[PDB]
Amino acid sequence: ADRLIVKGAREHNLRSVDLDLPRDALIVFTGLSGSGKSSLAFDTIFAEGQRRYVESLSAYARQFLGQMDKPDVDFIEGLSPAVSIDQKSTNRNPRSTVGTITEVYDYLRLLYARAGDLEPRSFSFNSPYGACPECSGLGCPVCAGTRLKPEILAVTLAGESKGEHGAKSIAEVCELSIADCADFLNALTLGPREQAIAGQVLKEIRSRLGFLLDVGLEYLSLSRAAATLSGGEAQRIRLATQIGSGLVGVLYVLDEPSIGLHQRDNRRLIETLTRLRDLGNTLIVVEHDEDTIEHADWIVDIGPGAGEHGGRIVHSGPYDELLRNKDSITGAYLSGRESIEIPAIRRSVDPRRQLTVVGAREHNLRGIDVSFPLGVLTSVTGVSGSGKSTLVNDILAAVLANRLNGARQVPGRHTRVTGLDYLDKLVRVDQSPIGRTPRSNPATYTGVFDKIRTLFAATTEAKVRGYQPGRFSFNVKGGRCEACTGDGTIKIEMNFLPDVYVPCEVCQGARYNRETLEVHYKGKTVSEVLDMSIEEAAEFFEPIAGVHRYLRTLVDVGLGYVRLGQPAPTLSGGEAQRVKLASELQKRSTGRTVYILDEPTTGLHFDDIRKLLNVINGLVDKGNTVIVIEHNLDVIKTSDWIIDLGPEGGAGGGTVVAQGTPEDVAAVPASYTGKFLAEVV
Amino acid sequence: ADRLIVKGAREHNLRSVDLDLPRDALIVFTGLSGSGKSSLAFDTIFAEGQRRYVESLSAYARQFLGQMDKPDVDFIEGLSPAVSIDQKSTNRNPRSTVGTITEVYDYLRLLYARAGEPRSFSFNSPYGLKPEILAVTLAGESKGEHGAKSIAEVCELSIADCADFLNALTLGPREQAIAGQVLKEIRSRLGFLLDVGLEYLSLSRAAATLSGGEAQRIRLATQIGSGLVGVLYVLDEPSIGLHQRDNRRLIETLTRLRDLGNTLIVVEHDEDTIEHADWIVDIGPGAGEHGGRIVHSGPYDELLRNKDSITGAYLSGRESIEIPAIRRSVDPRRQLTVVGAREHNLRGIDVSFPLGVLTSVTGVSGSGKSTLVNDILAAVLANRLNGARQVPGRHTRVTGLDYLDKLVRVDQSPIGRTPRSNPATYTGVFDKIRTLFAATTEAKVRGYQPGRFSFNVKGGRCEACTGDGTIKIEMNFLPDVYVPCEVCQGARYNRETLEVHYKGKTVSEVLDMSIEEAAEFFEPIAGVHRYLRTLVDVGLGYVRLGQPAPTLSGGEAQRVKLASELQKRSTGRTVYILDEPTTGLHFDDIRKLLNVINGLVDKGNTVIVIEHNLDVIKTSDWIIDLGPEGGAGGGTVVAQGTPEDVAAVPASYTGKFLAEVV
Ligand SMILES: [Zn+2]
Ligand SMILES: [Zn+2]
Ligand SMILES: [Zn+2]
Repeated sequence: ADRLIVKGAREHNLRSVDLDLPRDALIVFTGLSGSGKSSLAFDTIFAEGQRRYVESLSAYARQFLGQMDKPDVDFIEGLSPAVSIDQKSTNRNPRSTVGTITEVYDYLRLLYARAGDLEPRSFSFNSPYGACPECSGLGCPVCAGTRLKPEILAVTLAGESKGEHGAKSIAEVCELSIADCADFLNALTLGPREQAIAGQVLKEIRSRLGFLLDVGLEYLSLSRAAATLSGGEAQRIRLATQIGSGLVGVLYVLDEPSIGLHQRDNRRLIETLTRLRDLGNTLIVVEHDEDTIEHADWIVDIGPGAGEHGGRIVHSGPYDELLRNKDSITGAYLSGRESIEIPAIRRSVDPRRQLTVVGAREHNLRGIDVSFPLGVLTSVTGVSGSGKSTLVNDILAAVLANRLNGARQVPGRHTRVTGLDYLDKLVRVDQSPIGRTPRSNPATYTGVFDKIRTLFAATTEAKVRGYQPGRFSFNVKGGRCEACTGDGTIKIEMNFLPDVYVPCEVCQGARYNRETLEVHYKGKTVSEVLDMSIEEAAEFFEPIAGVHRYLRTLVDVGLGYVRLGQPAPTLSGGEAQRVKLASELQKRSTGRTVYILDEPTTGLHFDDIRKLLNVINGLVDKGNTVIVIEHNLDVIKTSDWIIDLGPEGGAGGGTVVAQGTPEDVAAVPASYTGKFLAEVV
Repeated sequence: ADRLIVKGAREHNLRSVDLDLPRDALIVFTGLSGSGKSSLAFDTIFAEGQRRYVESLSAYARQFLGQMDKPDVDFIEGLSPAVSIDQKSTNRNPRSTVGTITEVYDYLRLLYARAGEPRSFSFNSPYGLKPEILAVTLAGESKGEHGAKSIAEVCELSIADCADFLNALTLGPREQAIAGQVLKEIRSRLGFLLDVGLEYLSLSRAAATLSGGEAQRIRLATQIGSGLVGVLYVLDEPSIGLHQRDNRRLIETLTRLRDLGNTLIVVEHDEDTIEHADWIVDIGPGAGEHGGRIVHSGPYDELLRNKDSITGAYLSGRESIEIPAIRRSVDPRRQLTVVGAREHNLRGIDVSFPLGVLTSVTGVSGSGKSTLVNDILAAVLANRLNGARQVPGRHTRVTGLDYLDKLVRVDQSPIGRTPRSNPATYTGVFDKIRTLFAATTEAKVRGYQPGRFSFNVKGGRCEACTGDGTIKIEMNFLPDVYVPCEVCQGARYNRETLEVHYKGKTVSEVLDMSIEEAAEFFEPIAGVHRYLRTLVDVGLGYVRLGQPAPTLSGGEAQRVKLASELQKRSTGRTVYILDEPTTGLHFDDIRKLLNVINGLVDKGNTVIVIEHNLDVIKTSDWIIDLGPEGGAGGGTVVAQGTPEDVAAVPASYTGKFLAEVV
């Protein structure tokens, strides 16, 4: 029976949903932000699917797996081992490059060991043999950037230098040059009788190289540090690795593969996915992308709204069935019932109020000078990896924070920045998590927790118990649980699989001892008002106007489903970005202040995008300058000023392909973004 | 394509063989013992599959997987998740019962919690068998006990109906709605346990109170209960320790597992398994250097038509093991009879053993035949004939015992737990070879003593491996493995000792070289010639002379002990005890070992052996059947006498199978 049949998912907001899906099909999960799509996708399905097989690895593995909490499920049928790919894995290992994680570099070491003598364990910078002494293999002037020892950089296939620019293939930036060199120039160097001994090696190499080419990663160097890799890039090289693995029948759960992906690469990505299912695998992807939804064999919609309203199932069937189903906001958006109108009136670009950066020579950027209107919604486009985030984050944000906020951070290579007197302060709405500990949470982060604790101290139960606001603070020893030390959870080292939390055993996750919870304000204790969400907190804290100011903004930004007592690590990057944005909304919007956005459309439904654009429109209407980097066509057609980068990524590109209003960008044919925009505008 | 493809398999015996097999089919490896069946199957396909799929685990996994040696294979594709069920893993876990391993125990705990807390029902929690939990009753039968009566005493069938079907009609609507799925899972798992023919045993029996085959059967029952699709399963002679009646039932279980969506590869000498095999692959003729090839690859009929396959000849009728037309006379006066064997399930029966004759022990598995034969008989015989002080099983006494000189217990246990022991060390030729090497011009001009050439003596052995030839590096998630020492490259010696050459041969050279070629090599040396002749006769020629003890199978170790005791004067009377020597032996191997045993008994000696192989039984002149079933139901003599005596008796299942031959 080639069908996956499940019953009784109840993870967070799931009312025991029962599902049945055909095997070896393109399954897409969709819903509003926080509708539980991630729940079904990962927690209910992949956890069980992986763990069932991981038990079979050994008897000892079952013992090490028994300590975690099995998902709240009724029954599952037709299960097979599954592999998940996500952006959560962003290693910042100093001795890690692209070649190390791909493990392709070690294979080139093997090839140079055999062909060409040469041997591995001496080319590897992770070991002192290949580690240059002045940098410990990290990459110091003595090593001349190339982390390997100079002798290793010198030895070759009887030539001049397989090093000082990578080993003739690593620091080689574009994978096109690497592939051409290794496949043709290096292959023919061997002697009369080496075909039968190295052709299989070359075939193993170039197949993997073609795999990296297919996923659209033909630009970045193999010697780039892993810290310089985004979450989307990590998801991409993971996808390439699993494509090259060659296993058949494994399930795969994906979380928006098109993150940070230019509009041009969508069809190529779809092509790379389709052949994987043609092998005999099955794909389940959470997406808001129209094309992938159209090409998907099956679509499973999820309960309307998020949180309590979400967690249901709206649709389960073909794309036409989803379009017929009117209960799906996604279906309405796709079939045309819902859309976002292009603003007929665009904010006028001010030639005088014009920020400009000159001579940005950092990395692949060719010292280009770009001007940005002030007080007008402006967007930055361009193909993936063209360094569009590079100049912005390294140079512009750093300089603006140095000169306006007084921050001490080193900017990238550039000459200088014009003006800047037209704005008051820098706003950097990053996508990094709010906090790295369960102690940090939206209540403490936004400071509302202080107001709640002070109000709690001003209650009858607290004043008769002599409980200070600190007694209601899980962060301090006062009132917190003696086992969870206020976290409410205990982190457990899990040896090979990614690390997981377990709930506290004394307070059962209350973050407090039972004595502190005896206080009640409006019938809610500290914990009771803690786990109760912001959307239902809006009506609960209406009398407290000061606290109401925060929750109003968190409601406006569309985060009703989120929990105040939800730990910061459990919050996604986009959710943390929204938390920072709404906290900034809990301020006095000056007439002039620059707002910086980094792909805010992450993990948002079309209605969520329409909600957030309404929020940001008011902010721009304050005369404030807003800048955002995006690949979504709707925000491109909505913004009044758009500047395209490229036309290539990495070393190729780094120049201004086009700029101007959406009409201006669509007029330019050299801009791929303009090519996709002309179809709409 | 749904076809496994293999190229360039060279590890150990393999001579760069290339394979191509269908997927989701039952394929059986066959050949002579040591032809390369176990090596080729496990070491290449299972190792490759498991290693490759563990590479798809996490970043921390790969760095710890790169340490072990990659297989000597070129080009294999069509790979799928790997699971092996073998008899190697004999866990000693004191707090592990049958139910816990098969995970049904958790289901019973949950069911009794919902119909009485499952954690309070287990012995691994401070809440919980303690007497207070025994007060909880689910009276599906007249008796309601959470394992106190169900798991403790009544075996698979009885616990099954009493706690799954009797209470299936005494369950209230709330208990039904709350635990029906759990009870149904219990029923399905118990049915699977019934199918594999493990019905005889109770489920509270200790984990350690099992054989390797019993542990293997628990393992494959767990694999049945896992419910995964698309995983190939490799089996290592599951028919061991299993009655021929259960053979077809086990075949049914494997066929249902394959129909579930899996593929199966089994190395077996069983005729029934070969006949039931969808595909059969034969391996190069002979063992050792002679093997390592491919003879047949196709249907069973193709193997029959293949005249180059010894297994093909045996199955086609060209080769067979013939019943001895003349049997040794049973002497009623020479008769050793135990009395009152109350140990385990044995119901105090008295069993008479004829002397100066070939006798085999039969009966369905688990009926305590091993219990009696080892615990009572072997311990008593070692106490009185060898003087060893070991406690025998519960019995009264044994008649006679004055008709034999000493006990010869040939156990299947491995020769040694460490590479410190090799065949040369065990058989004693290591002293002779060391003295011979010291008696050379190179050794005497180097001032080298016999101990210099020893790997257990510091002088001469490698300073890193101390003569082991390998270094152990711990494996975190997978079982620990050995990687050879790089200082000596596994030579177990420093290079300063390897310059000595007797007949132009160094210590490591003659160590690696097998006894098969050592037979002609040490022909002038008659003293070592007797030893090598005994190994050749027993059938260990293809084994490496210096092969480490851990790299030796149980049957090979038993054969090594048999040859070592064959390096002795076979008296007119001495008892030999055997424990299923058929393990890992082709029909021709069975025939030659039968010739060896016939020669041994022809010295007037008395030999006893436990077996399920019909050829061994039919050759045996005297047979005594145990039964009627295994476990507590059983432990009584169903029949005894000549092969015709047992075959005539229909109550004897072994007699039922023998009546077909006789
Ligand atoms: Zn250096
Ligand atoms: Zn706690
Ligand atoms: Zn060594």
